[PDB]
Amino acid sequence: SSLSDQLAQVASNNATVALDRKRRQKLHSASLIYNSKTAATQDYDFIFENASKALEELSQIEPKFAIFSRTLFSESSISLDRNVQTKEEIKDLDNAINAYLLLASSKWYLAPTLHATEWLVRRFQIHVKNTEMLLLSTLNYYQTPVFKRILSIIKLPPLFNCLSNFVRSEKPPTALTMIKLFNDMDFLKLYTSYLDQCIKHNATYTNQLLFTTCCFINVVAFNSNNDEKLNQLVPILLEISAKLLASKSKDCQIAAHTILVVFATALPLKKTIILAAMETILSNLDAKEAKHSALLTICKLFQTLKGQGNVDQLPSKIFKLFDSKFDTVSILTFLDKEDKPVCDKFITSYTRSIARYDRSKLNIILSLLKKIRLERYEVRLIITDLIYLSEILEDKSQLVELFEYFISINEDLVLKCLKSLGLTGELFEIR
Amino acid sequence: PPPDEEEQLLAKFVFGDTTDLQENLAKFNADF
Amino acid sequence: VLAAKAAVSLRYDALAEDRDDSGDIGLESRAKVENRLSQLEGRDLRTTPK
Repeated sequence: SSLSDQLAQVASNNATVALDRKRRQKLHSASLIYNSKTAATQDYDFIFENASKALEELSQIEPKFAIFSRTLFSESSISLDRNVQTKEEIKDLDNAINAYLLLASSKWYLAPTLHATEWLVRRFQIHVKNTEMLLLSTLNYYQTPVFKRILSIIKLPPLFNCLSNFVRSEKPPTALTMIKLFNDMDFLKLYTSYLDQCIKHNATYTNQLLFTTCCFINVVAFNSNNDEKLNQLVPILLEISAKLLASKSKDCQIAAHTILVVFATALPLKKTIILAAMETILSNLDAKEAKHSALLTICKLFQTLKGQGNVDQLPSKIFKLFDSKFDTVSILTFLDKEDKPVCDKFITSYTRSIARYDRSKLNIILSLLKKIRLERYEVRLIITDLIYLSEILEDKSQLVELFEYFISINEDLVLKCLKSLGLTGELFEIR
Repeated sequence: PPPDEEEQLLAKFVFGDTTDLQENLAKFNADF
Repeated sequence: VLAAKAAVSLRYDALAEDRDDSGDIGLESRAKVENRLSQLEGRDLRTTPK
């Protein structure tokens, strides 16, 4: 290397350790509300008293911020600077700071949060010392001028490099910069490391989470052509979707649902991956408000695919999980909706899974098959398995009404597959 | 002749003791 | 864009004998005008480096 770059690297090693007093009046004078002439003349104790003055109201809003009064907002936690500590102590400092950041990420519209984190900016240089968590916890607030102030103060990491033109700017950072920020690959590995961190800690609130799905979804919007870049984009999004569905949270569930919907509708995965998606979706479909979304997810999911075995029957674990988390009459209500969304490739696949494992509710299938105008090969492919359940399952009046409906609608289709399999008069010899 | 904790509690503020404060710094990981 | 949609809206108001008197076509216009505005502020004339 050069000497000058090898020495400007030591600026990055000691960007916060103020040695000359002008370095102090640079390093203390930037904070989240106060102008740098009044921010220059602030004693540490005076800022900590305002810190507790916002922190007590925050802890009274929810008690989880009370523990940072024990450690971070302690009255003993003023004089200690970071650079005086060992890195093993600095790691625990960063742990406290990070867990505080995703916590306060919800409460950030409050001026209590702005007055609380400004001291942490000023006591622990978290605009510089830990700026990846500062930005990742507070990324969704890109319209708010509190964040826009925060942009003029953060030493920008290479991972957040779209905003290199937006630090110390007037107008707020635009919506397209969020996509171009997220359109990088390793940025998405940071956003997994944020959201997965929020999942185990269960600090996942709705507005930021809607911003997550709107950014990830717009990423696959931007990668509609770059199918090889999309094929390295499946590992980052489907991991976030899977680890999202392990949440108790229902907004996180519909978030992972939107991820799977827009991902399958933008890029056709293999069928077995969609079966994995169905297992992870249905295996945590518990609360009510996610069911209406999650049904439409599989409605999209089975429509996103095409191949050999396009509408084949589901596995018995998958089908019994589906018929545990939904009833029959759930889908019997849903297909009679006036929205009536096109789950055409799902029904003709799921009725076969009824027709092999269960076989007990084919009056239900009659109700099902009168509801939806299906596809041409689909009805034929249902009728072949119903020929199979004519032959091997003992013939019953439910199947008689089934095939009488199938003579009422597309008798000749039945005649063609019967000329393919079996005979015509032998099907009259069925019942 | 030991100290109590309440004389230690004013010693902890008076002597500049951070070891208990570093304990609470190092205490918690994913507390919810 | 407004002066465009104003011509679509005013003539919906000044030249319709049957009329809901309810502001829909103007709101149908204003939704698209706001959408052009929201697409317009989405663009930035700066350089956005990767």
